Amino acid sequence: PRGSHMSADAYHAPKTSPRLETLDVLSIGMSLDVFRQGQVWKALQEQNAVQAEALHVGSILPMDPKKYPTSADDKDMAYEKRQADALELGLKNFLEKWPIPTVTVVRSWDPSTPNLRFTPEETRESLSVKVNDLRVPAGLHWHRIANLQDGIICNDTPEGVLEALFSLFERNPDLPAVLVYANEGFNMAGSLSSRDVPLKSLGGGSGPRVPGTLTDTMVALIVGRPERVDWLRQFAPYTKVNENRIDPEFRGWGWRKPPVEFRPTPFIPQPWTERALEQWDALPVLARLHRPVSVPLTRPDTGERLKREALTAQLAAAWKTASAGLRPAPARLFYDGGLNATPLAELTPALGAAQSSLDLLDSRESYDLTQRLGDTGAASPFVGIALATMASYLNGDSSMVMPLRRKDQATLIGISSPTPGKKPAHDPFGV
Repeated sequence: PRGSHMSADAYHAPKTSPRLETLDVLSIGMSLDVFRQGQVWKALQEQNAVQAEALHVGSILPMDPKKYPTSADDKDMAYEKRQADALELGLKNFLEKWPIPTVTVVRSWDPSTPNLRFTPEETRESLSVKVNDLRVPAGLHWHRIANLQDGIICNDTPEGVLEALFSLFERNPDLPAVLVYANEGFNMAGSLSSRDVPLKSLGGGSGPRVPGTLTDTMVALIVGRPERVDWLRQFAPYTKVNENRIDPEFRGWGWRKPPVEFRPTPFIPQPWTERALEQWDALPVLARLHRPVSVPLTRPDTGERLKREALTAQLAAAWKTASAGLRPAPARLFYDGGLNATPLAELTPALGAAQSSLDLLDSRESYDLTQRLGDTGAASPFVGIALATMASYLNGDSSMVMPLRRKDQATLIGISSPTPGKKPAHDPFGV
């Protein structure tokens, strides 16, 4: 009835969204060279246990050729297994039978480049099918992938994806979750390359590790606003339970129909079964990802990089803005300047001016992604988010991630625990 308490409750998806200041990290999957999932974070903490100074921790990548692939056929096979494992790790416990809106992230690719190894049509098709196709080797037979419009990202520095996701969630108030699959390694650099670039110069082929080669890195990152499914809890009791009870797919209403007509939305095309909401609710929020802060590092009049002291002040201001809303203040910094970089030359004065208590010389507070993991290329900001999520979830504390590979810009992404001060009983980052 029209003016009733029951008509007050929502039987439709939210029609508006406020400005969003966080997204929830719902799931992480990661492969990084021979490591998987929490093994990367474990290896970093073991570095800190043996070496107190961040400057001397070195790289976790095994150098014993017996412990990593060296033949070209083994490297190709390992790359593909790393891809599948990362998707499996990120999705195995995530809602099935719902089209997951998906962003695919790889490194930069210029389609006008002469003599490409693959045609632009071949490459665009390859990128478009990549994540859905990985469901087969990953064993994700009931999961569903819905490529987002303009969701194929080719960018050496793709950290802008996170701010773009905030806007996407605001523009689409029904959207409850998005998958970002970031995919990096020699195999990508090679498949995007021109025949005028020899593959060996990118570190490909048979042989031991050479310096500068991209680390095989894949990150499955699911972020969302889980409250946005609450309106579906109205309809779930009326949905028919599948004969195979653990199958979440909606296959119609039961005998009793819901009191209000269900109206699908772009991202909620069908009502959700009780099994679906069970899968949704069983996945704990791992962290809050806070709205990124980006700041230019160049002068607008000359276009040159800010001078030493102006750069410190600019970065300090960005840190203050990015860290203000973190409870408590960051316990560690993950940052990445890429290869042949010394980012502490700028970071130490900047965080000092910002009066941060972090000691970036302390290996327990200070993580240079390229130093410790090799060059993770386009996956780097998602590696940072993944490790920050693991650290913050397991420790009930805050982290900061700083993509610093652009010389003209700094980005700062805060990561907080949803229950700070409380560590979880179960570590969910096993393999």
